[PDB]
Amino acid sequence: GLVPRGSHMSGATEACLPAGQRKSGMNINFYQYSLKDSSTYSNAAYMAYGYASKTKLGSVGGQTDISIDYNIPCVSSSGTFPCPQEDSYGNWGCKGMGACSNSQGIAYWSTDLFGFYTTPTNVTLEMTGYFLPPQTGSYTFSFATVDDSAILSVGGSIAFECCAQEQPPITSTNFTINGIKPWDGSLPDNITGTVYMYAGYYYPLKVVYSNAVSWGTLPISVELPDGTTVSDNFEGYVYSFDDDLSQSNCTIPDPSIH
Ligand SMILES: [Cl-]
Ligand SMILES: [Cl-]
Ligand SMILES: [Gd]
Ligand SMILES: [Gd]
Ligand SMILES: [Gd]
Ligand SMILES: [Gd]
Ligand SMILES: [Gd]
Ligand SMILES: [Gd]
Ligand SMILES: [Gd]
Ligand SMILES: [Gd]
Ligand SMILES: [Gd]
Ligand SMILES: [Gd]
Ligand SMILES: [Gd]
Repeated sequence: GLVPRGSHMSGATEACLPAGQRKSGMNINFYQYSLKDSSTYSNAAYMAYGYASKTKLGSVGGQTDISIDYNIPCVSSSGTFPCPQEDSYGNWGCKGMGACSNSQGIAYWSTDLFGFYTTPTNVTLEMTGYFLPPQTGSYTFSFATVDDSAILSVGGSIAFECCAQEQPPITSTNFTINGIKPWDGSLPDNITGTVYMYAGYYYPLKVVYSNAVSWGTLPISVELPDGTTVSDNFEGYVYSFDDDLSQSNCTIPDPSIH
């Protein structure tokens, strides 16, 4: 009577209440990933944590604008311009630019991914932060498409451990969205994963994304309990906290009864 009974079979997603100074945005770490390696990123262990065993290239913090949309250059008669993938044709040209003289299959350097100078043709990145629901209820995260391989995980001990955002990745493969590139071809669009969330709790959020060749795409959305959709720009929803491994009360295993 007096209190709610709590989610059945302790099924609530673990959340956190970090006591430190909140910073807007997610942290992005970048790791080496080999041009044309179409197999490493097809393994769950790699996408959950193995990526951090490869050389770390760099990081940028405070990112609220998180969708990925990387276009290779077309070296054309009029200069070098990024080619939207749907405008690529033949062997090859880019609509409105004529024939492109450069290879689709080499590494290209760009600051497209969050202003960090790297090779978006071949890289793995890890986005970490906390999602703050403004409303209690069911949230549906989605990737509109995945080019090449990606996962999204939400929850304490699933994305990472509360108040330990900056630690080496945890080994959980219980993904909220599994957008891992299948060994055999495959992979529909609008892959989705739902999480029930309680307003005002901070939910660890990890996205791991990888590309082996040319174009890279990962359009990230969330549908709120109120049926509206937030896409690309998660300002106001995603935050970072410096690690505090000594904050004893930081983990809230069951927000339904806290
Ligand atoms: Cl370009
Ligand atoms: Cl053309
Ligand atoms: Gd964007
Ligand atoms: Gd932007
Ligand atoms: Gd972009
Ligand atoms: Gd960009
Ligand atoms: Gd851009
Ligand atoms: Gd952009
Ligand atoms: Gd844990
Ligand atoms: Gd690609
Ligand atoms: Gd809906
Ligand atoms: Gd944009
Ligand atoms: Gd730190």
